[PDB]
Amino acid sequence: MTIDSSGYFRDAAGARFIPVGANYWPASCGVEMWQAWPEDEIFSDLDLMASLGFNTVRFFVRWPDFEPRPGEYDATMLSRLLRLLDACGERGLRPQPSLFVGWMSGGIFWPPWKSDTQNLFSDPVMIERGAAYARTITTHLKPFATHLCGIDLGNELDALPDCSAATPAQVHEWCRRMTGAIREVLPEALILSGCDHQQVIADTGWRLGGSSAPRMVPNPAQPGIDVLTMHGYPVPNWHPVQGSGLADPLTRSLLPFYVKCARAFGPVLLQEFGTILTSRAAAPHTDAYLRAILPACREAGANGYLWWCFKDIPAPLHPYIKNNFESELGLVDIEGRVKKGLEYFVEFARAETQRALDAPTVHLYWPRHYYHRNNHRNPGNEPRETSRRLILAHHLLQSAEEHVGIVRGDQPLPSPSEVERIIITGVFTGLDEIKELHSWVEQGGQLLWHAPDPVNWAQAMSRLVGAEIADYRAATPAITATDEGPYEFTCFLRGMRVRIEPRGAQILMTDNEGSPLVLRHRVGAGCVTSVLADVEASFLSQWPDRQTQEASWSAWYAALLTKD
Amino acid sequence: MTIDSSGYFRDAAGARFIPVGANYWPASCGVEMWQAWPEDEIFSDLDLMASLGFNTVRFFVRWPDFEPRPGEYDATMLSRLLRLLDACGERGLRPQPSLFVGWMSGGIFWPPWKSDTQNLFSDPVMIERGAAYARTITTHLKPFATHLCGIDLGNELDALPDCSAATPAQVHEWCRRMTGAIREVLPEALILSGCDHQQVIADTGWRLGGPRMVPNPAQPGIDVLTMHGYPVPNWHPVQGSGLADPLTRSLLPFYVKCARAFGPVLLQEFGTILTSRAAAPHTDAYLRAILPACREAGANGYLWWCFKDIPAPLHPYIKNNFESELGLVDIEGRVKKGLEYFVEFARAETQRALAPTVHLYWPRHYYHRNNHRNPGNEPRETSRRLILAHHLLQSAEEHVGIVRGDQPLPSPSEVERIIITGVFTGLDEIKELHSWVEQGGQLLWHAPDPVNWAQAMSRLVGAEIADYRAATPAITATDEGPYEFTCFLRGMRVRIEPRGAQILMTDNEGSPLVLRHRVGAGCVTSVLADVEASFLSQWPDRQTQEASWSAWYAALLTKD
Amino acid sequence: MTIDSSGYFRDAAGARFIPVGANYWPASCGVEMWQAWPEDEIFSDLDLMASLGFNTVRFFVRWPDFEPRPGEYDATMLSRLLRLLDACGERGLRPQPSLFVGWMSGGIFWPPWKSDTQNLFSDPVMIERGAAYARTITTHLKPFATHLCGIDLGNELDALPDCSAATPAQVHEWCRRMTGAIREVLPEALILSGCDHQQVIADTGWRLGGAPRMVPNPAQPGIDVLTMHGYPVPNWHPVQGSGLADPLTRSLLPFYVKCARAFGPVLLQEFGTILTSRAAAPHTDAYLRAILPACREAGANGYLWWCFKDIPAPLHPYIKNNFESELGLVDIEGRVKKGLEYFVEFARAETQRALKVAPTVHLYWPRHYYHRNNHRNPGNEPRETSRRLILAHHLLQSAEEHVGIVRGDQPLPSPSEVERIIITGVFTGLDEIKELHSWVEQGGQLLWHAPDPVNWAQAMSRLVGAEIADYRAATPAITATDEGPYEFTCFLRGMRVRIEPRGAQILMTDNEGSPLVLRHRVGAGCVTSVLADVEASFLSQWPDRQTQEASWSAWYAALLTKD
Repeated sequence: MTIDSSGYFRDAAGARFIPVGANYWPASCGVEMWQAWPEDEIFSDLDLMASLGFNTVRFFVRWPDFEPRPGEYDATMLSRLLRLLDACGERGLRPQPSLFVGWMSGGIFWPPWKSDTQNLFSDPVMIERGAAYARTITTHLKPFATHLCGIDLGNELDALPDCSAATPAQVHEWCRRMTGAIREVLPEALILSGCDHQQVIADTGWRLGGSSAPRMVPNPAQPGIDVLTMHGYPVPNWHPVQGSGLADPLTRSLLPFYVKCARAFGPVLLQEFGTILTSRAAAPHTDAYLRAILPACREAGANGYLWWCFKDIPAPLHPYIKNNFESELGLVDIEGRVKKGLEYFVEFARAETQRALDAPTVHLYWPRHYYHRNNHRNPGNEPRETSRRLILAHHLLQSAEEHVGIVRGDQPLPSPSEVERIIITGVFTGLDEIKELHSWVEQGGQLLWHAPDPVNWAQAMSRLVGAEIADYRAATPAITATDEGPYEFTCFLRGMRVRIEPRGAQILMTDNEGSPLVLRHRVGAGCVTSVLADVEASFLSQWPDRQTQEASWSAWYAALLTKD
Repeated sequence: MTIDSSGYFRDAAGARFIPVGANYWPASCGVEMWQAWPEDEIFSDLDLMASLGFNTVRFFVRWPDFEPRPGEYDATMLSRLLRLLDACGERGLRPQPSLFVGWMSGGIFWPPWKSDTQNLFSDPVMIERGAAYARTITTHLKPFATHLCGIDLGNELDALPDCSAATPAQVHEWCRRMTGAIREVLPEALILSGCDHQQVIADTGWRLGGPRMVPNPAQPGIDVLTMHGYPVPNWHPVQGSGLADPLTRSLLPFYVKCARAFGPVLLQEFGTILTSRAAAPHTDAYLRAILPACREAGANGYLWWCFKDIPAPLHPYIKNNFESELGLVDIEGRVKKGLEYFVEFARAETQRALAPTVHLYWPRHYYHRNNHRNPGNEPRETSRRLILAHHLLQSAEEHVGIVRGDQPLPSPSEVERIIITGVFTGLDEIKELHSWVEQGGQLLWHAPDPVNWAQAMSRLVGAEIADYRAATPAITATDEGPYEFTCFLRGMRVRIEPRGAQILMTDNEGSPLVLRHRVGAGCVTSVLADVEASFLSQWPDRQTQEASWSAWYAALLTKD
Repeated sequence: MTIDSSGYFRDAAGARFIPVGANYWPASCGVEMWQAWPEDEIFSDLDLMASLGFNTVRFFVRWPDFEPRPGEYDATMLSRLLRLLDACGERGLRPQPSLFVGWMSGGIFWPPWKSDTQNLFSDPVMIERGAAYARTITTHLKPFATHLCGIDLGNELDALPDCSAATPAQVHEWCRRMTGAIREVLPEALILSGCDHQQVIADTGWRLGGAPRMVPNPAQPGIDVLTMHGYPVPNWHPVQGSGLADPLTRSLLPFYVKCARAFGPVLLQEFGTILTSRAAAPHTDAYLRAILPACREAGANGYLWWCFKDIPAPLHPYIKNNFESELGLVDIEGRVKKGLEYFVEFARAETQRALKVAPTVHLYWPRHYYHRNNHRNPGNEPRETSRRLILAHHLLQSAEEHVGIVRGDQPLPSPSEVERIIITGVFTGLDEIKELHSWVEQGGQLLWHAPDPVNWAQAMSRLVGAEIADYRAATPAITATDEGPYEFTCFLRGMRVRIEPRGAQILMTDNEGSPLVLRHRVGAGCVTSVLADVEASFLSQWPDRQTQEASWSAWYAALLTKD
């Protein structure tokens, strides 16, 4: 099992395959599966999966179950593991076993010999016990090595409180150690991270973006990980921009946007996706939601699709008691029937696996230094702040009917024949980034620069924007108008506003009190359009008036975008 | 002493005893009393307390005075304690001595061998010296065991910063050790926590709601719960307006009701803070409201803070000089004008020692720190909503109680009507609520929670979620006027489709806002907005809005 | 050298000396100077400084270059350090070396054997390694003792993350120890802290206001000369000004200097315009002509610009904070940039004035200014306090007052020297209230914005002239002076009290009747008390500054009293 050059899974025989299926816990016992072991129920569920066309099943090796005392592995659980691996094989399902679990449905399930004082990532004993546990489980997977769908490091390790208390360096080291332990048994295994969208919207230490001989791996900030993962749900307050739900185009753009970011750093599996609401009343809306997000996730480059989760789980036990929405996430009801509203996933999965037998018209700028914790070279970017601006720009550009890509500022910029238009959404850019943006613009790039950064505004930025800072001025709102309507910007980058003097640039727009607000500067073959306001922040500050303002928000980008 | 079946003190004679009196430091020296020891002034203050009809005095054994070096107790201080205890008995006053002090009047006073890096609850050495210090003092109290009004563990231990750095489990264990230590000497002593209202409005590890049988197992070895309360606007999570404000006046009875649901409650500290002659018409009216209300909430005793004005020009009265003017009596030994009703009240309660129409819902999981079964409730958030609803309902002439969700719901004969004020409820609570509604209960459910909205919640509310919707304001009207709700639970709104429930009110865009659902013999009225948080968000407009706020509950409340 | 009784440097001959010059890194390499050592370029930059009339240059001994391994001091660096000191004396420039660097231009540069888990101030190994580093470099300085312009302890030690993790007592002891180490080698050296305006606007442990060797500010033991740094950048201050042209922005640096001056001698060790482009030239010129005399009037004893050269070196930290690349005084061809020539002129005038050898209102600096581990502090915190001080200071200057600072941790000067005091809603303990009572009785004129209810007992009642009858809803208070309406939305600690007079007169009421401003004669003086948080209310109206600011100045003028 291997990942091909276009980021797709390949089986031992070198044919491509698209993982499709479900994350799994039995209905009757949820997370207690290893203890309750309702084997007829499990095998009947695997039969149901196979009959729907699924070719993979993600399941969780719950660590306390398997190592109840330090170094003593439960032989009954290991035998149940082997029975499961066997039963999936005979039914055409490639198991995707998840080791470090850990985080699950609102609970946290660790071995009793780990105290809350022992940080999963940094504690010396936990590192050793974790490595031995990874090697032990991998040993028991080795007889199935060619029938796996990768080995999942753990479930949403970036959601753990332990991420706040361990340094990024320590998380990086733990990941190296746990992948290395797996490779002491299966050196060629495909390992997935198991992380969710907090890779994009927070700094948990689980990062997209390093610079690389340990192993050839696409994302060196996650050493030893062959396949990046993305998880995503429509719940409005699980994201830094609050959408309105299943019918909202903003909400629908979130998961494809996350996949697009991940895809820029390596192959990406949509390892978890769900509607959360799955009742009969929700059926018209969940159906339309799925018909939007799944093809968009495909176009964004996902290499596989696993629903959360297979069955409703009426088990009256932790953590389904305190977060009872977790009890009704099944693709399938009690009778083994696909729930009204969700059938499209079945149709899409069958389409995708028969498939396995263009272009973006604008790119959002991902800054060279994205994560802030212990980053001494970062000019001030923070994931939650950057990602709020990227999410909204991404959605509003798609409402202007643009095809939106991501371009990486920590890599040389693609020549303007590949990436022709770049939008910087008020993120902070260092000297090297400016120089490269200059050379890119010189060969013909069209740059739309929202709120260039005064902290990095010296000679280099002045020659690129085409203007010098004459003085600061009060950060009071700027009111203006394009040819389609009026605009008011209340936010400015770092809370500061500047008075500029043109030094090559033309004044494309002024505020209503006469001063320059949008500049336009031609530099070699390209053209820099700079806006002296924090556009995305201003729009986000007027979120309660979203209904009536959104059309003009999106019309803003269209008016200012130029073409060679 | 002993605590009877109804939560009141009993003396050796088996008579009911209602403690009435004051917390005490001397005027001339304040917290330095054990060092300065003005014995004549002290004994004369004890005289005046007795002449006023008091039967209890609360005073503080200040640990640094008694244990200036580890394991070395200061015999001079112990002599002084004996003289004090003797002087109280000779004068008719039951001493309530408070051990771990500690926290006092804006200062913190620990022995000099307790480093700032040594947490009081979790440090191994501190725990052992604490147990040893508690035993030692209880040894010197034993000669008076039949004359104490209980032993007070310490003053407002829940207010210490150490509460923040120690886990709830470590606080629980410290409480078990120290009460266990006292009981090695006086196994039958009545022990009191000494805690204030932060038991309700914060998670300090001093908790209402979970060996020798105690009423409140979260405080192991404690016999009598305590409550402290002052009208200061910004000492509470809802800003009242002071002595004349019915909201501020409802705060202390509210806290007492909450504590009373978990066990017997002494009103161990209450005061007006403002005691000047200019304040006198207002202190008089405030005390006339809260003392009867606290009685009806179930307080079993009343101790004023504090007995004398304290002009002592020393720490901590220099930096918080309002502490210098909390006396019940001036320096001429006269009860301050405006405070006299407390003497009248106390006399009345010791002479006599010879209702709900709706209940507020206290969630099963109240405290968040290291609580893995908690669906999201935090004391400050929950108490905010509870304080406001309690006050609004009392303005609607309702007599409000508290029903505990961590215990089986009483039948609708006892508790007929329940309001859930936008708190988070697990599956087990929903199932128990549904069973209680089945038997006739009337449920007013403000903001049923999407995170626990699956099948059980849908059958009880009588609707399923069709989708989320924008969390924009909901405007509506009852038959008495308009309403606007800007706050929703977890900052999310849902679109519902009915499945058995009627639509009672819509927002002015047509979509359902309030539902009403007959379930068995009872009825669930559900509001799809965070009602209490919305009102609280309109706090600047309280004066013009408060009337409709309490009208809201009156409009929606169901009776059989 | 020595500091005289007025607060000014004096050379060995006993003649007054005003440091004027620049902070320096070479343009080609920036902070890598010790490693790159472009000596020809360095020595000609020193020529340039002397030709401009400067007498002092401030440079930074970067620790990791001078001790790459514990206990082993690089000898090439020590020889380069020596050649640099030679070049300064050979050109009339007094070197001011900075030892603990450390913090520079948005980067942090420590030796590699210091891990990030080792706090500079509290880690025992770092403490002892630091003292040895101090003593070692001081030893290479003492050949030049009579030619230094003091020794600078470090650069903005108070900006370090370590300040948050080390207690104030730990920072205090570290400074005791490091100054002690310098004095082992040069017992009479002039030592400077190297701190900036965070001394005033935060609690970093680097504080104003505390047998040891007598120093002017005991909170910083062993420090002979306090330092101040100041830049116009709007969001580097707790009150957001509008830039080079904003009187508020221009008042900040003098305000910080006046505060530090109330505790000891102050060197304007860093100042700059940040914006130095030719487009900025009209505004830098005007900003410099304002702040430089005003800092002289505030008591600064020297002036060092940041920094001498533009630095295009494409290396850390110029890459992430590229504004740091264009702070030079002179351009690439070596001429003073347009808009900045006034500093050279002001420097030459200060040289001359030194060759030949007014406060109408005082702002109340509370007895307990810093909050960390201060058990006697009634609740003052530097950022809150300085926000109100800065605003009041600027507004009073706009009403054409000359504004001083009076220290509440010292006996109050008699009304002959300090006649009028303004308390800008800060928290006052009992001992401070009695001292204010005695001062007013002697004739003091007190304007008391927001007397603190937490300290409102009998002493405050007697001084204010009123008692608290009750709290009241903290809704806004609307009133009118003879010159316009006012609305106050902010009240101290978010609480509002209903008062009852007891000797005071009701000077002003709110538009619903209740007292708002009181006046109370006490002995020969007079207390005017406002029952609203004046400076916070004005700060809450910052978006409307442009239309509102004049009425804010007029508020102070209306209420200020005389005999």
